[PDB]
Amino acid sequence: LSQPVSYSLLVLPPKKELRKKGYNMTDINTTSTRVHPLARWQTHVLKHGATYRDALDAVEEANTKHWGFLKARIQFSCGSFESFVRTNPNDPS
Amino acid sequence: LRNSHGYVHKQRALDSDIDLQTWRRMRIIEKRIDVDKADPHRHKLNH
Amino acid sequence: MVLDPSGDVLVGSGSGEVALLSKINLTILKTVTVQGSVTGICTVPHGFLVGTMSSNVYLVEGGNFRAELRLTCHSDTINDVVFPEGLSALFATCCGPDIRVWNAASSAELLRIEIAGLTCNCIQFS
Amino acid sequence: YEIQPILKGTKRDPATRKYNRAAGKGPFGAFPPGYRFAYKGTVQRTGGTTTSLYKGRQQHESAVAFTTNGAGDSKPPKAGAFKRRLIPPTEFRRYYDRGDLPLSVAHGNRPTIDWKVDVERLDYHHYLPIFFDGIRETEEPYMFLARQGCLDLLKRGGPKILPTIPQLIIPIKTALNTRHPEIICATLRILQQLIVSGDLIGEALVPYYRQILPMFNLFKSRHKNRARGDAIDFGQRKRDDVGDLVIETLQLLEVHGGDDAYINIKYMVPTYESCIF
Amino acid sequence: MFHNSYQSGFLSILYSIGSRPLQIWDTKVRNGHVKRITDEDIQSSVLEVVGNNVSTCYITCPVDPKKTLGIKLPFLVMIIKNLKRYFSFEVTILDDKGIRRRFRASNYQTTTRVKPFTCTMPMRLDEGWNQIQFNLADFTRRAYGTNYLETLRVQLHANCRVRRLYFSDRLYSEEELPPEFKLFL
Amino acid sequence: REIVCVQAGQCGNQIGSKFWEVISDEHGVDPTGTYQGDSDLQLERINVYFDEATGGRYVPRSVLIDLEPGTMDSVRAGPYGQIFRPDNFIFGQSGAGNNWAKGHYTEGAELIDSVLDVCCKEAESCDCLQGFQICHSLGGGTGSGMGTLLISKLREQYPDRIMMTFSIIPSPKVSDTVVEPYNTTLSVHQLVENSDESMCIDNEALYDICFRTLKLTTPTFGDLNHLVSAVVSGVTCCLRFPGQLNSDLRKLAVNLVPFPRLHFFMMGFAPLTSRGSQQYRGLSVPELTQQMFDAKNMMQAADPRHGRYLTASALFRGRMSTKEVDEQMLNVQNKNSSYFIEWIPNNIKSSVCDIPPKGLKMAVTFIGNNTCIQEMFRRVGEQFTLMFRRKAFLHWYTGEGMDEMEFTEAESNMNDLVSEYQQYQDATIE
Amino acid sequence: REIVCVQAGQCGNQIGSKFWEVISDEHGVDPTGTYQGDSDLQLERINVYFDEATGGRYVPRSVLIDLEPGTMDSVRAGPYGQIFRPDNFIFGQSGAGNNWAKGHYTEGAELIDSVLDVCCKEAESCDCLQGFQICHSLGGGTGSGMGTLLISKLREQYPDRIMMTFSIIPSPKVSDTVVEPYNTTLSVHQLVENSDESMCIDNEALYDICFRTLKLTTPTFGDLNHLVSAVVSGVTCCLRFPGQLNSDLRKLAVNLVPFPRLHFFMMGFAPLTSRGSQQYRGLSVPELTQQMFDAKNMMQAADPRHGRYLTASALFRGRMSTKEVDEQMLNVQNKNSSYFIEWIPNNIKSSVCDIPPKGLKMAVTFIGNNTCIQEMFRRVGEQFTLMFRRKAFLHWYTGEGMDEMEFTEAESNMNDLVSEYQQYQDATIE
Ligand SMILES: Nc1nc2c(ncn2[C@@H]2O[C@H](COP(=O)(O)OP(=O)(O)O)[C@@H](O)[C@H]2O)c(=O)[nH]1
Ligand SMILES: Nc1nc2c(ncn2[C@@H]2O[C@H](COP(=O)(O)OP(=O)(O)O)[C@@H](O)[C@H]2O)c(=O)[nH]1
Repeated sequence: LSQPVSYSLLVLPPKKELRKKGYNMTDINTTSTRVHPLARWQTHVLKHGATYRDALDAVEEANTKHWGFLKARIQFSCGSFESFVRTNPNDPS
Repeated sequence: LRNSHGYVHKQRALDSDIDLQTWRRMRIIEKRIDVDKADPHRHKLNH
Repeated sequence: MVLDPSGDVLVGSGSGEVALLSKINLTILKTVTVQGSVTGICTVPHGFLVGTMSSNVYLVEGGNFRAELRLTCHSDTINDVVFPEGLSALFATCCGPDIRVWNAASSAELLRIEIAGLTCNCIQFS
Repeated sequence: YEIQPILKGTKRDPATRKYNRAAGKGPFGAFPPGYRFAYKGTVQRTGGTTTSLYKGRQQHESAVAFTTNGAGDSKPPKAGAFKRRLIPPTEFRRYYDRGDLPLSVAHGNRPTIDWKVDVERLDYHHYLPIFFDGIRETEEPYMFLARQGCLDLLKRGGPKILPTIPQLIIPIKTALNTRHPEIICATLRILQQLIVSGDLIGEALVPYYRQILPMFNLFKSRHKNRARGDAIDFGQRKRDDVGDLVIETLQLLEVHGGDDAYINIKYMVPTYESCIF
Repeated sequence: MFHNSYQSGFLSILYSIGSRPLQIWDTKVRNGHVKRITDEDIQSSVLEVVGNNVSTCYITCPVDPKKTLGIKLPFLVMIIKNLKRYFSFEVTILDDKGIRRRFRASNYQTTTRVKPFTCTMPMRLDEGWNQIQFNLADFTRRAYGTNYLETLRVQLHANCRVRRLYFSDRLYSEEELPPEFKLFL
Repeated sequence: REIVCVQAGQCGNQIGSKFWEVISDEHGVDPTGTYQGDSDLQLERINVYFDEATGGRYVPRSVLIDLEPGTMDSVRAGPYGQIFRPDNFIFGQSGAGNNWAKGHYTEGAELIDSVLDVCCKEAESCDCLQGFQICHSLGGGTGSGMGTLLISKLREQYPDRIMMTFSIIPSPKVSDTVVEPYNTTLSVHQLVENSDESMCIDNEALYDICFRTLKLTTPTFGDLNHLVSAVVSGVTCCLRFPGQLNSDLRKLAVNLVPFPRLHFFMMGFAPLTSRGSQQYRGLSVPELTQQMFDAKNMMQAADPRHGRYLTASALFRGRMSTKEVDEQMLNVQNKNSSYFIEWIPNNIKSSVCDIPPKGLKMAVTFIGNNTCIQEMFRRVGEQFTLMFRRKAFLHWYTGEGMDEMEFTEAESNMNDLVSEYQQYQDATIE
Repeated sequence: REIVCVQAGQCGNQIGSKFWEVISDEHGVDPTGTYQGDSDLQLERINVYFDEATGGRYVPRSVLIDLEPGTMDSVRAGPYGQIFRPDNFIFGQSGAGNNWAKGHYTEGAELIDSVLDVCCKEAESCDCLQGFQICHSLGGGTGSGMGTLLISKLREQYPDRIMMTFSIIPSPKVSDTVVEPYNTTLSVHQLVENSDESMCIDNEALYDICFRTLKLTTPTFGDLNHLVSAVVSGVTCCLRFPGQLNSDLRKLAVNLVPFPRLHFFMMGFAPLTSRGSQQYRGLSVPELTQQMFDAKNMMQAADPRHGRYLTASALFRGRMSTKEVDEQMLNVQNKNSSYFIEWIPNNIKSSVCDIPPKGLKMAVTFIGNNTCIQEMFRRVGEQFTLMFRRKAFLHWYTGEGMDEMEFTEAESNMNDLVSEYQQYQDATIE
C-alpha cells in the first residue's frame, strides 16, 4: 500500500582521514548496538515514481560506491522503515 | 529634499508635508545605510 | 522464444544475452547478460528462469531485470569422484575441463578450476 | 493488437513527403476526381513522528527562469538552426511539365543528357537562371536533369555567362537556405564549376558575398567522418562531406576573387585565414 | 623505449600506410579532428591534423608521458604539405651536460628567442609538398654551445598533412634514398 | 528561532487580528510599524514573530487566506491592519459556502499553489525555521477544507519541522452550522494523520469562562479572541525571553505525546479573575496551580474527572523559585493520584520564564493531554452516523464529487481513535 | 568629450524635449539658461552637452528636423523650449505623407543640405568630438527615411566616431500605422549597415511598465518619454560625473558586441515602484538586481526565457559597495546558468558612478544583448511578406521612384540577420 519516500545512509569518513584522527582501522565489528563515534547520518530524496525495487538498487549502489559503509535505512510514507546491514563487516556483496 | 550628491539635508524643508518624526526617521535610516563616514565630495558644494 | 503475460516476446541468444522485445515494432526494452548459451525460458509468478548450455540456471526478476544464479551442474560424462583423507564433508569431481568441489551436507559448491579445451581424467588428494 | 513497423530509413519514408509537397505524383498530373475525485486511501500518516532524518520531497513544482529560487534544471527551447525547411516551388518543374525544355535523358551506366539543339545558340538569359532554379529539387528525374544541364551549360557557355551573374544570386541563395545537406553539396559543386568557367567571373561575385556566404558559416563544422582516428573512409568518391567542400569553395573564391575578396570573406565568416598573403 | 634497439641508417616512426599508423602516438584533440584521407596530388593515403586552435590539437609520441624515445640519430626528416595556415612542431633533446631542452618552430614567429629551457625560431614552408631536414646537433651547438646526445619527445600541431617521419644519420641525395622513402608526384 | 503563522477563514482572521495586537503590544511595536518599546530585552528577540524591513519598519510573518475578501477587508480596515504586508493577502472570488468538498476540491486547488508560493517565499527567507502555527475552525468551509489542504501540502514539503494547530470545534449544546458533523469528521480524519499537536476550543467553554470567572455583563468576540491570543502567545513565551529553565515547542511535543495518534490537548490560562474579586486574593504559585487545574478554567466541554491525564505541561512566567513550582506539581500529582495514568512515574513538565505579561505579576499557561477528549469525538461520530444513515444533506457533497468511501473511512478511523483512547484509559500493568 | 544630438520627426522631437528637460534639471540649468546649481561637479562637465554663450546663458548642441513645423511650434512652446537656438530648427513646407520613399528621396534630398550644414557647424566647433546621438521612430515617414539618410551621410563624413540611435519599433499587438512593415524593414536594413549601437523600445512595454509597476490610472506620453529620457540619460552618466569604475560608450560597445551585426539591444531601468509600496521596501543592491532582471520590467516584447544572453551590462549610480555588485552578478549567473551563452565565461560587465539621478538614492540601467530579439525581426518579416506578395500598397513607393528590388534586398538582409542570431543561439563548445 505505502510507497518509499526517502532512504537514509550511515557512513564513515575516508580511510586516510580516519587514520589521521587516530582511530584504528580494524576492531569495527562488535555485537553491541552502538556505532562508531565518527559515523554520520545523511539522507536523500526519491522521485515520485520510485518503488521498493529502485530504492533497493540505489542502496546497493551506495554500498558498492565507497568504503566505510555498514548501515542502511529505507523510509516509507507510512512512517515505517527497515534496515540493511552487512552480514560480514568490511566485506561487500 | 535632497542635494545633488544624494544626501537628505539637515533642516526642515520649506512647505514640507511630512512631520518632524518621519524626518528624523529618514535621517537615521540614511545614516545607517551609508557606506562611508562622510561625503568624499564635500569641498565642491557651494551656497 | 517465450511470451510474457503482457504480450511482449522474450529472446535468448548464443552469446548469453537475454533481451525483451516489444510486440508492436520489435525494439529492445530490457537486457541482461548471463554466462552460457541460453536454451530454455520459464515463467514464474514473481520472475523468470533461464537455463544455459553449461548447466547453469538463473532466476531473474521482471521488475528491472537483475539476474542471480542458483544451480551448478556438470554437463558431460563425470569421470571420477574422490574424498580427502580423514575428511568427509566435501568431495571433488572431474568432468571435461572442470574440477569442482562440493559440500556433501548441503549439495553446494565453492571451488572451480577450468583449463579450456582439455579433458580431466583422474583426480586424487595429497 | 495491430503492429507498426519502424518504417524509417527505408523505401517508404513519410519524412520525404512533408518536404517538397509538389512531389509524389506520376508522369502525368493528378487523376480526375472519383478515382471524479475518487478516494485513494491514506497516503501519509507521518504526524506525531517528526524527526531530523526527514526532508522535503515535493519542493514546489517547476522553476521560473529569473525568479529568486532559480531556474533549476530548466533549459530554453532550441531555435533549430539545423532543422530542415520546406522546399519552395521551382520554375524548372513548371517549364519541364509544360514542355518548353529542349533536353531529354539518355539512359545508360553513365547517364548523359541528350540535347536536341546546339547549346551555343541558346539564349542563356532565359535558360541559365531556370536551370540553377532546379538545383533545389529532390525527386527524379528533376535532380539529374537540372544539375547535369547546369554543368553542361557552364562548360560549353563561353563569354555569354558573365552578364547572367546578377540573375543567378536568388536561386543560389534559395538553394542554400533549405538546410538539406545534399542540396548544399550539389550547390557547392556547381559553384566550384561556375567559378572557373570563363574569365572575370570571380571579380563579379565579390559584391554578392553578403547573400551567399551566410549559409557557409553554419555548415563549415559539420562532418560525416564518424570513423575513429586513423580509419579510412571508402565513400570519398561520393564527395558528401560538407565541411571539406565549403572550405575548398572558400579558398577557390579567395583565389579567383581578385584584389579585395579576403576582407569580404573575413567579414562574413569570422574564423577564416588568408590563402594568399 | 628504443634504447635497446638497433639504430643505424633510417629509423622511422610514422607511416600513413598500415593497419594502425597511430599505434605509438597519443592524440589530444579539441575543436578539431584527425583522420586519414586520400590526397589528390600524390594519390595515396595521408593523415590530416586540422583544428581551429593551433595549441590545443596535437599528437604526441610516445603515448606515456613518462617514457622517452631514446633515439641517437642526429637528423630528423619530415614530409609535410602546407595548407596555407598555421603550423608548429616541437622536439625535446638531451645534451651531454644532462639538461632537457626544447626546440620549437612556428611559421608565425617574428624573432628568435633563446632561453635556458626553450629556443623558439621561425620556419617558412614552400608551396606544395615539402621535406624538412632538421639538424639537431648543429642547432644545439649554435644555441647552447653543448653537444647533442639523443632526442626524447616529438610533437606535431595543426594544421598539416603528414606521410612519414624518420630519423637519419646523415644527409642523403635524391637517388641514394631507398624507393619507399622517396616521394613521387 | 522564528515561527510562521497562517490564518484561514473568518474565525482564523479574526483571532489572528487580536493575536497580532497582543504580540505587537508586548514588543512595543506601534501600529505604524515603528519600535516604541521601553527595554532592549524587547528588541533582542523581535525576530521570532517579526521579519525586519529596511527602514523604520517591521513586517509580520503571516499568510492570510480566505475565499471571499469581506473579513480581510474588515481586518485591513482595522486599527492594526496596516502592519500586514499587502502581498500576503490571498483571496478568491466566491465563498466556500461552509461546504468541505467545495473548499477542498474546487477553489482550494485553484488558490493552493499561490498560497504555497507565499509560504515558501516566507519559509526560505528564515535563517532557521521553527514549526508552523495555524488557526482555523473545523466547523466551517474554507477554514476546514483549505486549512487541511495546506497542512497536507506543508507536511509533504516540510516533514522535519513541527506542525501545530489551534482549532475551533462544535459545542455539545448548540450548533452554529447545520452540517458541522461532516466537516468536523473529515477535518479530524485529515488532522490526526497530518498534525503533530492540536489544541481544541469550544465557544461554549469560553462563554462559561466569561460568565462564571470574569462576570462580564456584555462580552464580545474580542474578549474570547483575547483569551485565545493570551494562551497562544503564552505557550511560545519561553522561546523568546530568558529564563531559569528553558523550553521549546519540540521539547513540549516530545514530553506530551506518548504515541503519535494521541496528540489532542486541552488548554487553560490561570490569572483570570473578576474586577470585584481581585481585592480578595494575592498572587502566589499555589493560587495559580489551583486555578490551573480547576475545570472552570479549562477551554473544553469534556471534564477531567471522567478520564486520566497521560501528560501535562505548565509554563510559568514571572520571578519565582523553582522549589514551589516543583513541589506544587508533586503535591497535585500525589493528592489526585487516581486521575493520573499509573504506568508513567511523573506526568507534569514545568518551565519557568522571567518576564511576565505587562500588568500581571505572574502568569501560567496549562496544556493537558487527557483521555476524556474521547467523549467529544464519540458525540460527533454519533451525530455523523445519525446524519449518514438518512443521507442527510448528502447531495451537496456528492455533487461536488466526493466518494462515499471517504465518509466511511473517516468515520471508521475516528471510531478507532475513540476505541484506542478507551483501551489506554482502562489499561493495567498486569 | 562632447556629444551632438539629432531629433527627427514627431516622436524624435517629443522625446528630445523631455530628454533636454531631464538633462537641464540634472545640471541645474534654469529654462532661461542661467546656472542655478548647487555643486561644482555640475559645472565641470557641462561642455559635454552644452556650448557656452557669452553671458549667463548656455545652449544645447542639438538639431531639430521635421517636414511640417507643427511639432516644432509645440516644442518651442514647451517649458524648456526657449533654451534651443532659433537657427537650429530646420523644417520644410510639405509633409512626409507617412511614406519612407517620399521622406528619403523627394523632401530628404531637398532639405538634407541645410541639416548637414547645421550638423557640420556644430561638429566642427567641438575641440574633440565624441559620438553622435540620434532619436527617431522606425514606423514613421520622415523619421525613418530622413533619419537613415542623415545617418548615412554622417557615417560618410565621420566614419571613425560613434553613431548611436534610440529607436521606436512597432508593437506586436496593435499598429499605429498601416504601412509599418515596409518602413521598419527598410530602416532596419539601413541601421544594420550604418549603426554602431541601436536600442529598441516598444510602446506596449512602456504601457505595461506604467500599469503594472507604477499603477498609473491614466498614463500619458509624457510618462513614456520620461522613462526613455531616464535610460538615455543613464547611458551617458559615466561620461560626465566621477565614479569608482569609469565607463564609456566605446567600452560598452567593445564589451557588448561580439560581432558587428549583432548590435541591437534591449533596455530596462530598475527603481520603478509605486508610492504605496515604497514604504515597505528600502532600496538595496539585491532588490535592484532582482527587479533589474525581472522580465516584467524590460522594455521589449521578446521575453528572455525564449533566448540566451550573449552579454549584458549594468551601470550603477550612487555610493555603494563593489563586493555586493560582484557577488550578486556572480550569483545570478550561477543560478540561471543555462540561459547564458557558455562559450563566454562571464557575460556581465558592471560599472559604478557616484552621482545618482536627482531624488533617488540609487539607480541602475541595464543593457542586454539577447537572441530573443530574433522573434521581433521574424514577425516583421512575416507581415512584410504577407503585404509584398500581394503588392498591397506598393504603387505609392514605386511612384516616388523606388525599384521593387530594394524591398527584396531589405527582406533578405533581415532574414539573414535572423539566421545569424539563430545560429549563435544554438552554438556549442564541441
Ligand atoms: N471563538 C470564535 N469563534 C468564531 C469566530 N468567528 C466565527 N467563529 C465560529 O466558527 C464557526 C464558523 O466557521 P467560519 O469561520 O465561518 O468558517 P468559514 O466559513 O470556512 O470561514 C462557528 O462555530 C462560529 O461560531 C471568532 O471570532 N471567534
Ligand atoms: N514612445 C513614444 N512614441 C511615440 C511618441 N509620439 C509618437 N510615437 C509613436 O511613433 C509612431 C508614429 O511615428 P511619427 O513620430 O508620427 O512618425 P513621423 O510622422 O515621421 O514623425 C507611432 O507608433 C506612435 O505611437 C512619443 O512621444 N513617445
